[PDB]
Amino acid sequence: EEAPVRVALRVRPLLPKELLHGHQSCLQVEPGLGRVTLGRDRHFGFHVVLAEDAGQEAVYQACVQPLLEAFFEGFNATVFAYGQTGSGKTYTMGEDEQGIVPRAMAEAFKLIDENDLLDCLVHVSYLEVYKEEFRDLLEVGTASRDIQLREDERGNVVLCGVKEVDVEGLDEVLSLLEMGNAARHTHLSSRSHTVFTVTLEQRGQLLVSKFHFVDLAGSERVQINSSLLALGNVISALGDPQRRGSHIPYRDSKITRILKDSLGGNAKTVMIACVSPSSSDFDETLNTLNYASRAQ
Ligand SMILES: Nc1ncnc2c1ncn2[C@@H]1O[C@H](COP(=O)(O)OP(=O)(O)O)[C@@H](O)[C@H]1O
Ligand SMILES: [Mg+2]
Repeated sequence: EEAPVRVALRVRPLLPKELLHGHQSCLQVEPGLGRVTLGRDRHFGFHVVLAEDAGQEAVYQACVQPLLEAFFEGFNATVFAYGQTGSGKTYTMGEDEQGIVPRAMAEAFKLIDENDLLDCLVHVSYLEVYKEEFRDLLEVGTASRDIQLREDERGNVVLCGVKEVDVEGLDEVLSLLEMGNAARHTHLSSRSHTVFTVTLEQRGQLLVSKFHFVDLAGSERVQINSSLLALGNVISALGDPQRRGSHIPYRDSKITRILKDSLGGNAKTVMIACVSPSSSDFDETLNTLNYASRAQ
């Protein structure tokens, strides 16, 4: 009933603008060996390695589709995109160029239709976290002070003050995403995190599970003073045989608290670490490769 955080690396193509500025690829990517080489000498393996020619459907199948199955069994699941601004986190998460969220939701509604013995309800929330304050992207608006994050006796995360919207189909999900994304604007989204949470309630007793799709703030850098370092500390602890049997340090950030029942342990979690191949990005790409390695 227990599982490790799975780490995928997704390397995007060199963009036309990077090529026109004279940059070249610094990455040799070997997807069928599960590894990459940075520069001459730096080798990194990961559970999944996706090269520049892996399309969106391939990413979804490799990384995500197995989570959707656990979610329907009553497990909590989280997929989060990590990496520097410009590396492809939003393109990947998608919230045939569509990303993970629409693919996962299309499949979820088909599964609901297939399991005809169950009476299922799906509802969604969409939240932004910026400087440890929440904004509810689905609400006409809500004071940050009025949103609170709590935990029940059974260890379940409980949101207070957050709008939950029942959804019966992909079209309704897409409309809510469109609305929330427009509301986000009116502080630079590369600097904030977003969490789209899908809750599935199934009855023959009630079985409730959560699937979080997380597009993180940019990882670029100028102990544990940032939400990304808090997340790193949590996933490092989960991946370390000496630390993983002890208390996992979720309390240090709202991003790890909101995911506390969804991150490692009895839940299923995938981190997609996105990297630019550009030589101009070498240092931040190394940072990302090292961060992702700490989770394994
Ligand atoms: N796998 C990919 N294939 C092609 N283009 C991509 C890929 N990933 C990202 N891009 C492009 O790169 C740019 C940066 O992607 P974006 O998703 O905004 O990054 P981030 O959210 O990490 O800042 C966008 O113009 C996007 O369309
Ligand atoms: Mg983005």
